Amino acid sequence: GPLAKIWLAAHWDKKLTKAHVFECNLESSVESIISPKVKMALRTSGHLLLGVVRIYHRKAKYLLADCNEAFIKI
Amino acid sequence: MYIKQVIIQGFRSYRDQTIVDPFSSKHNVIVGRNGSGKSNFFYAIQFVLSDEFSHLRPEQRLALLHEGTGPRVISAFVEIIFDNSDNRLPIDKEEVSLRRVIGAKKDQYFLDKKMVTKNDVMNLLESAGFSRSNPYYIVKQGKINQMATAPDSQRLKLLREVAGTRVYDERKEESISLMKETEGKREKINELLKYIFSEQKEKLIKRQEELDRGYKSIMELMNVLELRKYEAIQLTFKQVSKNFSEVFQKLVPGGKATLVMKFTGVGIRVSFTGKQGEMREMQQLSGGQKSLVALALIFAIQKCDPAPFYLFDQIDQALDAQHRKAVSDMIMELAVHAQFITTTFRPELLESADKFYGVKFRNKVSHIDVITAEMAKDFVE
Ligand SMILES: Nc1ncnc2c1ncn2[C@@H]1O[C@H](COP(=O)(O)OP(=O)(O)OP(O)(O)=S)[C@@H](O)[C@H]1O
Ligand SMILES: [Mg+2]
Repeated sequence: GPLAKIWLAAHWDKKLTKAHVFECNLESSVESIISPKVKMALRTSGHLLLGVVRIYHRKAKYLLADCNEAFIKI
Repeated sequence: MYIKQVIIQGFRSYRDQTIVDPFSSKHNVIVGRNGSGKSNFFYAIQFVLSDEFSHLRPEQRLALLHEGTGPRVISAFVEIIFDNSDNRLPIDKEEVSLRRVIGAKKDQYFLDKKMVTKNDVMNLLESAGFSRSNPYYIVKQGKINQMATAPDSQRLKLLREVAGTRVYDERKEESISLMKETEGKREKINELLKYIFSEQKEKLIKRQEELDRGYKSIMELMNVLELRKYEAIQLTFKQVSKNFSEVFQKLVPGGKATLVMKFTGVGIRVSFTGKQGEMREMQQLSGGQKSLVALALIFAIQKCDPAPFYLFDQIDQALDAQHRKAVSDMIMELAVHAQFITTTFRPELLESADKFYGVKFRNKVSHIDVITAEMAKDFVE
């Protein structure tokens, strides 16, 4: 599921490429952490939070790249 | 994820290369005399995996190096080969090899024959659900009877750590700082948007719009996590308590046990005689009874944060035959969902076991060899 990709971005951000970073919907990712499924201990929730912010961070950096190359091309 | 194979060399009594026959995914039991090499095997696994061995000063490193007459050793390594059928390890291999090499001036991990930091290793292990937090994957008799005799204050400290509040706080501080690191990049794209091939503008502004909704969702997430951080200790208490009572009733059929708060500490009240308001405080139980109850609590906590394998070094030492059989029956049940590697001197755990290993100390070194159920039972009696 999507919590799995979040789990990967928390601990092993290497095996995570642009394709997951762009495909990922943070709003639904976050929503599946907030709302049930199998209820999580606080420790796992903290990992998933760091994973969500990790992807948010990558999404922001990728947008920074496609900008600093489209403002240098036009 | 389970331990498929262990290779040891130069490590305490395992002076010479020691290639242990592949383990069962269920319950492996190891037998041998005092001084044969059983705890040394478990220390070899902990040397690779346990957070507490991750940093060592020279004085502790050389205590790991084999010492004795004959060939002097200068380096040691332990290698664990993980079976990765369930794909819990974020590496696309059926088998994952993790090796730690120790010398007086060297200390290096090799993940699948390639160098990795200590941080790589502990991140890898948490990826697969094997925390540097919950340190109950490995249990020792000294851990059990230390828990048998611990005060109520110790048990509350224990409960805090399984609640996870400390690491949650570290992840949040990590998250927030990384949030600040994006607010500067978000500023150098939103301010940078002034300039703007007409379609790519709308497609990029779509993605700016996406970072704006995600910022809001992240802020929402941080609120719900900060509110449950203050419910964690009470919620895990509730969870471990229920687990503890169910475990004890499986161990001691008509018995009853509960945890009680006080927040100052966590007490235990127990009745072996059968829910008859015969609730004794932990400290007034017998020696064996404290050790069974300590074990039930460990089993309850392992249930709050399960691991793919368990190492038990002499857990039934203080236990009589009735309570040993109960521990064995429980282990047989748990061993269908998790790997077990145990050592014992009594026959009850042997009934629970799918593979048997014998440890011998001969010619100044330890040896570990596959044996039969008959030989294990014969040794034990
Ligand atoms: N650095 C070392 N070099 C050589 N031998 C060691 C070293 N450290 C410990 N030993 C010895 O290795 C032998 C086996 O130790 P252990 O594995 O701890 O024994 P054991 O099978 O657990 O026996 P118990 O705990 O009495 S049932 C002991 O005699 C130790 O004194
Ligand atoms: Mg021992």
